[PDB]
Amino acid sequence: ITKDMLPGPYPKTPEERAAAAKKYNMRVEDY
Amino acid sequence: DKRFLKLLRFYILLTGIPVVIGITLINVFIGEAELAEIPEGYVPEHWEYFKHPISRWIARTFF
Amino acid sequence: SWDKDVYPEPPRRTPAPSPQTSLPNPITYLTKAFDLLVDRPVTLVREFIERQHAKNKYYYYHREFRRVPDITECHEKDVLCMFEAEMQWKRDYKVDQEIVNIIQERLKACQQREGESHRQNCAKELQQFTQVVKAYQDRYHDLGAHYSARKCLAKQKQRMLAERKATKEAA
Amino acid sequence: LIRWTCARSANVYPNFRPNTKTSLLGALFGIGPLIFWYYVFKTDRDRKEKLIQEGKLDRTFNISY
Amino acid sequence: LRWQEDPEPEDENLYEKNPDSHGYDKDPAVDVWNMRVVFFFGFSIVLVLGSTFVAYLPDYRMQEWARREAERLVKYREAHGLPLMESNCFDPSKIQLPED
Amino acid sequence: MLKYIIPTMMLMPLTWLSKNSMIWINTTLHSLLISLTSLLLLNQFGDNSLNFSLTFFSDSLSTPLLILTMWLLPLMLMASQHHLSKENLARKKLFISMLILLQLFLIMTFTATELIFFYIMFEATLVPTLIIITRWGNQTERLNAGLYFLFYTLAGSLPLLVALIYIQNTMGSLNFLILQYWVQPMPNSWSNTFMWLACMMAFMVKMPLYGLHLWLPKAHVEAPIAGSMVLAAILLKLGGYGMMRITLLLNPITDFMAYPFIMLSLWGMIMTSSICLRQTDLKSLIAYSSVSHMALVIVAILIQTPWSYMGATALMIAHGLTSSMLFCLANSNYERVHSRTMILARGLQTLLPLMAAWWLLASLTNLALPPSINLIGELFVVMSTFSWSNITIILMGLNMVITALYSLYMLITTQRGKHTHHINNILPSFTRENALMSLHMLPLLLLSLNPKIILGPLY
Amino acid sequence: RDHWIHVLVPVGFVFGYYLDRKNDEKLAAFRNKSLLYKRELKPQEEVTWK
Amino acid sequence: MMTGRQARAPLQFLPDEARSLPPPKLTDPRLAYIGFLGYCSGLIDNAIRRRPVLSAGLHRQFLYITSFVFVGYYLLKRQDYMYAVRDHDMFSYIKSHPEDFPEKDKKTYREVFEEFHPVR
Amino acid sequence: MNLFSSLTLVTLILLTMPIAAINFNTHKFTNYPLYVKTTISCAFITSMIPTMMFIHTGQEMIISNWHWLTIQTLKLSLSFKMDFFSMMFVPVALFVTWSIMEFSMWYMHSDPNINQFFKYLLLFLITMLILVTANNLFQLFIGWEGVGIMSFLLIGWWYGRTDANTAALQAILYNRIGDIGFILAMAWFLINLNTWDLQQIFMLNPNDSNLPLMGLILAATGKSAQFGLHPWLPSAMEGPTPVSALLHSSTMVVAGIFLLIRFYPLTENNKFGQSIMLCLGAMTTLFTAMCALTQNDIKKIIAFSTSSQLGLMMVTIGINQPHLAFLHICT
Ligand SMILES: CCCCCCCCCCCCCCCCCC(=O)OC[C@H](COP(=O)([O-])OCC(O)COP(=O)([O-])OC[C@@H](COC(=O)CCCCCCCCCCCCCCCCC)OC(=O)CCCCCCCCCCCCCCCCC)OC(=O)CCCCCCCCCCCCCCCCC
Ligand SMILES: CCCCCCCCCCCCCCCCCC(=O)OC[C@H](COP(=O)([O-])OC[C@H](O)COP(=O)([O-])OC[C@H](COC(=O)CCCCCCCCCCCCCCCCC)OC(=O)CCCCCCCCCCCCCCCCC)OC(=O)CCCCCCCCCCCCCCCCC
Ligand SMILES: CCCCCCCCCCCCCCCCCC(=O)OC[C@H](COP(=O)([O-])OCC[N+](C)(C)C)OC(=O)CCCCCCCCCCCCCCCCC
Ligand SMILES: CCCCCCCCCCCCCCCCCC(=O)OC[C@H](COP(=O)([O-])OCC[N+](C)(C)C)OC(=O)CCCCCCCCCCCCCCCCC
Ligand SMILES: CCCCCCCCCCCCCCCCCC(=O)OC[C@H](COP(=O)([O-])OCC[N+](C)(C)C)OC(=O)CCCCCCCCCCCCCCCCC
Repeated sequence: ITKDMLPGPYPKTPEERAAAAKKYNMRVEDY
Repeated sequence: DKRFLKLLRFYILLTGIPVVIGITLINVFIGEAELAEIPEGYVPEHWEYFKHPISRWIARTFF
Repeated sequence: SWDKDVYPEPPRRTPAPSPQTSLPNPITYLTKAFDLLVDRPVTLVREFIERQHAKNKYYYYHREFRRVPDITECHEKDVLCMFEAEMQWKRDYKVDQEIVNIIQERLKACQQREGESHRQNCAKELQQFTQVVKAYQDRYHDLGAHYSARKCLAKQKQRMLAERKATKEAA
Repeated sequence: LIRWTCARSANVYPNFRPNTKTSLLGALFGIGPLIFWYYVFKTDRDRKEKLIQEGKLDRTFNISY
Repeated sequence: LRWQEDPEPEDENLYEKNPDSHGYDKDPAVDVWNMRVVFFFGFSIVLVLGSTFVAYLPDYRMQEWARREAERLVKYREAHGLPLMESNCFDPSKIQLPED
Repeated sequence: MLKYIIPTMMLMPLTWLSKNSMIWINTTLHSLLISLTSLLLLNQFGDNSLNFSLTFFSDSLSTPLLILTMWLLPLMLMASQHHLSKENLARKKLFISMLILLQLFLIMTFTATELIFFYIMFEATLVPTLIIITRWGNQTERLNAGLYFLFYTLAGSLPLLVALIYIQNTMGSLNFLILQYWVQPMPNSWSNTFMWLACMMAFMVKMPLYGLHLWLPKAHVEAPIAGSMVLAAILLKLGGYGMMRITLLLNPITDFMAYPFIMLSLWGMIMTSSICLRQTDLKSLIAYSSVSHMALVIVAILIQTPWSYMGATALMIAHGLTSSMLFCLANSNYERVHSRTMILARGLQTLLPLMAAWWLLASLTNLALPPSINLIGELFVVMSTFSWSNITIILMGLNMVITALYSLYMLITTQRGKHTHHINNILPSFTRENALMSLHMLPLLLLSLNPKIILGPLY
Repeated sequence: RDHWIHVLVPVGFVFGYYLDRKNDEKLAAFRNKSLLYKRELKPQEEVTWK
Repeated sequence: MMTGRQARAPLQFLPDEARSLPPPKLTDPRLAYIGFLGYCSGLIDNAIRRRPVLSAGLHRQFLYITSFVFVGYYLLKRQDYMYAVRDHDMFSYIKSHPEDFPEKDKKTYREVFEEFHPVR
Repeated sequence: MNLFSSLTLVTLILLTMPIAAINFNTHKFTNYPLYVKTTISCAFITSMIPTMMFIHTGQEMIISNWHWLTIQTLKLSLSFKMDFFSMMFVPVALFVTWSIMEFSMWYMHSDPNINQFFKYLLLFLITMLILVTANNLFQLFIGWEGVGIMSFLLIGWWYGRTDANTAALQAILYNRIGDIGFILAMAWFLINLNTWDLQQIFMLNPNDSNLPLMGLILAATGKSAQFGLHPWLPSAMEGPTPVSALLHSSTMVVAGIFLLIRFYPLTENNKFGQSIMLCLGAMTTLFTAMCALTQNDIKKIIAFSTSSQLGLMMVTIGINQPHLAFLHICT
């Protein structure tokens, strides 16, 4: 486990939302 | 777990059975004291106010 | 045994066995079986142990604390006198605790012994219990966990001021 | 699982903003019950002390406290 | 890349090299003697002798004395008609009240 | 008390001159001998406290805390010798020296006849605990946890220093035996209000009070197992000991200064038990359970009736043994699954049946099953708080319901259900682990037979 | 002694017990002087407690 | 505070009236603690130079112990002297000023009225 | 006197002996369930003699054999009340438990932890006879919490099953809610009467006993599955069948009813408490027997049957007929 696999702040840009949706192992449209 | 229970029971009984047998020997042969009034002019020892022999031994030796 | 004065018991009155039926009751046969199988071997082993006690007799004594000066005749902040007074007060407090325990034992033993007519037949024990709990409550209640002889004397002085004021205003 | 536990405990305060909703929920759920039980127990104990110092509360066999 | 670091060592099993491990040490004689020291000096000494020692404390905080003394005092002041306890802890003769 | 201070200091050459494979066995053996010797402090009297010297004494309050303290050292050495097995020999001897030195500070903390000696020893117990947490703690948060542990205690205790030196200048002495006879009433003023706060807030932090407890579920979690044992079993009870000494001087102002803190603790025992219902960390669940149990001890000291002090000292000893055993059970699973997440290792009764029996008994003592001294202390505190106010029975009963709920939820979550499939390093229970569990539980059960030696100065 | 390290803590306890019994001699200003326990001395006895 | 006392005779470490006082015994626990500090200084001195801690430089460890005991003995003599001076000045000032130290009329607790505050 | 008290204590010590046997074992037993069944049969035999010599005279005694503790005015002793209630409930519970264990030797035969099951079932019996023979509220609380914890351990017997763990935690939840009122009653009697002993409670005989009787009604609602605190008992059918048959039909679930019958000299003098018990028992016996009409699991139907009969027992306590209620327990 490392830093970019831990939860972060609230996503505001859609690429931060896509990176978080990749992080939680789920679809961007379902996240 | 069975080895731990065997060792636990062994190391409890190892001194528990001599303590129980020794307390039985004390309470039969040595035995409990009798409540008497203090004789005149006699100042009792501090361990002579206690009833059971082991309590007397504790209050005499340690306390 | 014990002292029959401090733990009183009214005398036992058991009735004679007056059986009406012809079938033998199992209780007498089990009582004879208890006497033969249990009570006589217990009595023999106890007699052996009592002989071993009688081989070497020795005694323990009741520790007599002589009365030291109490807190009222001790000077303020005089620790050598008020220490002795405080130890006297604490021993008296613990003895009064055991007195209330003895009277509770009398009351509960009376209730069980008198059985169903306990409300009538235990009026004297209830009266003694009410009196000793009144005295204990006037003497030691509401002192707090940091109780001392100073607290108890201050409570007594407050109560005696209240009683003197109530007797003064009634005249 | 590590991500869930780190969200549940270790990442809560860095993702906190003191605003209207959080301050009103922190005042209502934080000092609300304290003030409530304070006035309840203060009312009950003032009533009990007033009945005791008037001799009105029946305290006959109360010697354990 | 990132710096020069040893990898995470695997957690050792005490039962692989010693199937009779009591879990104290990987040296088996040290392990068995730690077992005997722990078991003897805790259970055979402190638990057993302390249960005996607490069991035979010489009238711990004088409760038995206080019961026997209270029996003596009640046996006294029943025979003399005195009340079993006064509501005054101290004699009212030896108390000066504040006058009013 | 010098016959206990000197062997505890002689444990230092005993741990530095021992052979390199013998440094656990020798310290365990001789600390068990000191724990055997601790029982001579039961020479207590109904009127007088056992007063040794000008510096040391022991009433019936300090005596059970002393016996628990001297009993806790071999068990900490047993608990902490497996995860410090691969440690350097010098750092291992330093860990054992910090444990021995913390015991050395505690055994003359509880026996301090004079209160500034109590303060010096009381704040001296921070330094080995801080070194243990911030040095042999496992995760990253141990440094922050050491900061919180240090700077809540000193923030609370440096007003206590000014308060005690003020009492030293006013009464002329901080001897507790002299202050039993020279105590004056503390009337209502703002000066005496802040006097009360300065005398009480340090111990409120150490208990911990609800709202000031935030040092605790980081210091108790991020410590190693010996640190968690000593913090849960003795170092919370330093606060209750100091309260029971220092509330001699704070009358009658405590009778209305206690209300906010009684509200904080009566509501904190509800809130921290509710927090225990929703913990994912098992070790944090035991930490908030410790806050929930010490809230009752705070209420019992602040209402200052005899039943409340008896229940508070019984509950302090009972909670020391129970919480130390719960942390040791948590460590026994952490040394196998390497995670403190409670939902990870499940179904462990299918794998470790006798260790699950130890889980069952520690969860039963946690929920105050009679006739354990847990229930004795719990029950006497409930009696005294009912006599305080009749409406506190609602909060006490609701706390007991939530306490049974999180105790058996902990048991069911870790021990029952289907086991976790992908975990296959679940070793059998070592003899060291089961011996540690039994040396916690068996004194806690034997104390139900003769419970009068843990009911304080006013049994 | 081959096992000389096992007499550090027991001799430490003996030494602490000796120093406690020594300090009890320095705290003897009220030996047989307390109003609760003062008494005439028995023969072949010079102090009431040691 | 006491700086006008030791101003008639300046820079005297131990004055001539310090000899009327009993010296500390050489088995003083304070002086034994200072000797323990000498032993600890010897151990730190062997440790910082990476010598064997208990074995190396026993002459040096012994000179540490001896030097700390030697300094601390005179320090304890001056300590006991200055506290004796403090008590001597206290008692002479109380004796010279009886109007400022009245002998207090001590009442017993039968006359002392303390307000009782119930814990209920 | 000597026969009555001796066989009284020999019954309980005989029931505690197989607990020492299962704890001091090294081998696999020579049929330990047969040993515990034989022990409980012989304990039934031992308990029949004080029952017969109660039926002869009405002989009752208190055995306060062991001084345990004295909290300044509360001398807590190990005290055994051998009255009508103990003399009629101990042989009924031993006879029923003997039949339940001979059923258990057949039903629970393929279980590889059968010795633990018989250990747990005997521990329930020991705690229940601690409850029904106790003379003070502390020892009664010991038996009370003991049958609660053995209820937990025997509902969640198949502990891999989620529903068993859930129903056991449910039963602990409702019983601790009843324990709130139990500890309310203990607190009231200690503060206002300075006792936990039943004798001083009955001899002081308080008049303002509304609040302690409300606490006792809450304790019986938690323990005897009355309305509001009822649903743990139908969930409690998740354990094995002899667990249901012994504990949750006949022996454990009558303990709150036994608690309110045990305080009959206080419930006979309080019409408000009698009305509360009457309305609560009628509510329970309506609602649970109404639930039983359309159930399909057989053990749920019999659990709603026994909670309807507990509601009927609470009714007949409420009509100032406590001995009919205790007769209905033993029936
Ligand atoms: C037994 C071994 C077990 C295994 C060994 C290992 C045990 C474990 C390790 C223990 C280590 C030590 C632990 C610390 C404790 C130390 C001892 C102590 O403090 O004891 C305290 C306490 C006081 O002892 P004391 O202060 O020395 O005695 C004071 C007296 O002044 C003195 O009294 P006395 O002088 O008058 O009495 C002297 C007594 C000696 O004293 C003792 O024995 C007492 C000391 C032993 C204590 C052992 C405790 C061990 C634990 C016991 C409990 C668990 C056991 C296992 C499970 C059992 C089943 C449950 O003499 C005898 O026993 C001889 C009489 C025997 C009578 C029976 C036979 C009579 C008929 C014979 C017929 C054949 C011959 C006829 C013809 C002859 C012709 C010549 O002793 C006991 O408690 C003894 C135990 C028995 C008590 C009563 C038992 C029945 C109670 C039933 C009702 C209450 C419970 C109800 C519950 C029901 C369910 C809810
Ligand atoms: C001073 C002399 C004293 C002598 C008498 C001693 C008095 C009791 C001391 C402590 C007794 C418990 C310790 C053993 C159990 C823990 C380890 C374990 O699991 O063993 C299972 C194991 C047999 O099981 P296994 O199938 O082989 O393996 C385990 C399974 O894998 C899986 O295991 P499992 O789940 O199938 O089985 C566990 C089972 C699970 O069952 C339960 O957890 C149910 C228990 C709670 C409900 C029932 C009890 C409710 C309360 C009523 C009883 C107390 C008052 C009674 C009086 C009348 C009313 C006032 O628990 C039990 O069977 C425990 C029986 C005794 C229960 C005592 C209360 C424990 C509950 C929690 C605290 C309650 C308040 C405190 C009470 C303190 C009373 C003294 O036992 C042994 O091998 C025994 C080893 C040796 C034990 C020695 C105990 C005493 C040591 C003291 C040493 C120093 C003094 C010298 C005297 C020595 C006498 C021998
Ligand atoms: C102490 C404060 C710190 C706490 C931690 C301490 C850690 C260090 C530990 C040191 C050693 C231990 C010290 C405490 C020891 C406590 C034990 C002790 O001394 O007890 C004395 C108690 C004292 O009882 P007592 O006060 O009545 O003793 C009578 C007094 N004399 C002996 C002088 C006449 O001993 C007993 O009770 C012995 C009774 C016999 C043995 C037990 C029989 C009952 C067992 C169960 C029977 C079946 C019941 C049904 C249930 C079935 C199962 C569910
Ligand atoms: C855990 C963190 C918080 C800890 C809180 C600790 C308690 C809070 C209150 C502490 C007050 C300061 C100590 C008071 C000592 C009283 C001694 C005394 O004689 O008092 C009577 C004296 C009376 O003066 P006197 O003694 O000179 O006069 C004689 C008495 N009369 C007046 C009757 C003639 O009180 C004072 O002089 C002032 C007392 C109040 C001081 C207020 C300053 C501090 C404010 C609170 C700071 C709290 C910590 C903040 C930082 C936390 C960390 C970042
Ligand atoms: C198999 C082993 C059994 C024993 C075999 C060997 C002996 C053979 C037969 C002879 C019997 C032994 C000699 C006689 C027995 C001792 C007689 C005696 O005076 O003993 C002293 C006393 C009798 O009481 P006591 O009143 O004299 O002393 C109490 C002590 N003080 C006063 C200091 C408080 O102790 C015992 O007998 C101990 C046995 C206790 C039995 C019950 C254990 C209960 C276990 C659970 C504890 C928790 C309950 C909490 C709740 C209680 C209710 C509120």
